[PDB]
Amino acid sequence: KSHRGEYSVCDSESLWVTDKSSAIDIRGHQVTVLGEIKTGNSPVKQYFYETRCKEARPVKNGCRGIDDKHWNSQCKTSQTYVRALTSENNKLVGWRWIRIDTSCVCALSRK
Amino acid sequence: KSHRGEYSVCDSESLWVTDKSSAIDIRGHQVTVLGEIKTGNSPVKQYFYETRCKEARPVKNGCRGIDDKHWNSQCKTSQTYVRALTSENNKLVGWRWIRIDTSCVCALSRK
Amino acid sequence: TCSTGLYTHSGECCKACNLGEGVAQPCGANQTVCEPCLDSVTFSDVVSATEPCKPCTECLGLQSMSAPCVEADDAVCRCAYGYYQDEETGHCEACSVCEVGSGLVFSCQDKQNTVCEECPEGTYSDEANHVDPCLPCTVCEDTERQLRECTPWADAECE
Amino acid sequence: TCSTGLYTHSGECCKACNLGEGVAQPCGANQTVCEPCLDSVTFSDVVSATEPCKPCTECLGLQSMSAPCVEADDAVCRCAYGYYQDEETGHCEACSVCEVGSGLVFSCQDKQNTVCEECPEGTYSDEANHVDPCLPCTVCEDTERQLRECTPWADAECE
Ligand SMILES: *[C@@H]1O[C@H](CO)[C@@H](O)[C@H](O)[C@H]1NC(C)=O
Ligand SMILES: *[C@@H]1O[C@H](CO)[C@@H](O)[C@H](O)[C@H]1NC(C)=O
Repeated sequence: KSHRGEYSVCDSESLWVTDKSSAIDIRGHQVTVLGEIKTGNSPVKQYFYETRCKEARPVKNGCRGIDDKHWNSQCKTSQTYVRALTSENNKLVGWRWIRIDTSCVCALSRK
Repeated sequence: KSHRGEYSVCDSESLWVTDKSSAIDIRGHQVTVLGEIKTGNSPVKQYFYETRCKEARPVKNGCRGIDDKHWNSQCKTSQTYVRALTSENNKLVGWRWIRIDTSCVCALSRK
Repeated sequence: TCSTGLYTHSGECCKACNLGEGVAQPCGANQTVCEPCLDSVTFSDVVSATEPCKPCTECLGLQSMSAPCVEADDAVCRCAYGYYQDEETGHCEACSVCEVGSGLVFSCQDKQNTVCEECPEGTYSDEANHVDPCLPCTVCEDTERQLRECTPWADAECE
Repeated sequence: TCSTGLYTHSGECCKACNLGEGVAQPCGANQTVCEPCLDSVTFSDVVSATEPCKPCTECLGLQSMSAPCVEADDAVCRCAYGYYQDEETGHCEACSVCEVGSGLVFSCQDKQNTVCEECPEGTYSDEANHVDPCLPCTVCEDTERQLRECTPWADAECE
């Protein structure tokens, strides 16, 4: 996870998400997410390793360590793209790039 | 993501990585990353969507918006786990969770 | 069936190749053969009985790929980092910088050039780039004594 | 071949089911039959001519999963967020908190309990948790007059 001497500005948590049934792909459409992947022999279960913010405001005003005198701040969960075996209206099964939660980052705004 | 009246503390960049051949899996072993994935059968190419820090120091001291008077700071690329078709010493083809670069986050330390 | 005829697009006879497939052999005397397009080399975004799989387009130059050429879609290229797609032409200029004394408001990204402001008071910007907002002036505690007062182009200096 | 015999583990005769596979039928009369273990439900982390695929272990209670059960490896459980594996016992206590006036040094890790410090001067901690370091005191600029001076347990407060 992390190390010693330092702290995060924003805190995250991770989880294995096993029941995702629809996501938005890179073309911005809505796609169904298959629950497994057919291999030669045994099918493999399709699930995802996701990570998100513990909270929007770790300390009083927002992100840890920010000059809160001069900025508002917030921990926002960000998404990234991962490949997934998917179908669209049950009809074009294949791999597509989808958005999932992957980190927690700090966003600033001026006071 | 995008932006409106807000700025990131750390700046990141994305890219498609098409030539990754080996990685460290979740059990901490070194594995080989296959170039493709057998399907019904047109094979789909294996490649990855990665994101890392643009730099370590967006502004003078480290991350944007930190009270640099009282904290050191630094933008660090962080990794997360993604599934890949892989083999170990050429022998056990199958899916395994691997570490790839996925975001850019700020790490604090006290002066 | 279609003995030697070709009665075409929706015209039932000859089969079309659906999305993700292109024609390998046309309606000859025999009927149409489809073959799957090759992920990230070839795509077919059309349902057609004459169209072969098409080669993936390459994002070159001042462009980056933001969506990969896949079996049913060409790649989507977008103008790369540091550039925007200037409508009032085809091409893509470098993102303007917020000069010294000025800093970011709206980032430079799509059809949209950097939008800068001149730093308001108690802020400064001492670089010229398209990614830093105006930064707040260092104020100085009783304990230290500042040389330089803060100016829109440079932070106060202290000790 | 092994007509009715069974000469076993590395003794060549009977075949062994490799990693990721389990025995469906042993050396009975016939040769041993392997079937593949089912990703995330069953696993076999052993080469054997007797062992069926084993059921995936469940991380329960004070435990989370940190590596999914896969065809050749049981799940790996670790102590959940907010707990650590306490050597001197089997299980896992709650991470100690850095009380008011104290803040984080080393995070509450795996076998490692929170390590705190009492806040050094010009820093405070007005909360009791296991994730905040001591924060620096708000100083009050020439303009403002603070009431409360900073204390290890509470920031200076200002107008
Ligand atoms: C025309 O179609 C049939 C059916 O697919 C094929 O087997 C045959 O070989 C084709 N014509 C010839 C004689 O090559
Ligand atoms: C013994 O082994 C053979 C080889 O697979 C199998 O097909 C046969 O059915 C077995 N004997 C019987 C009658 O069960």
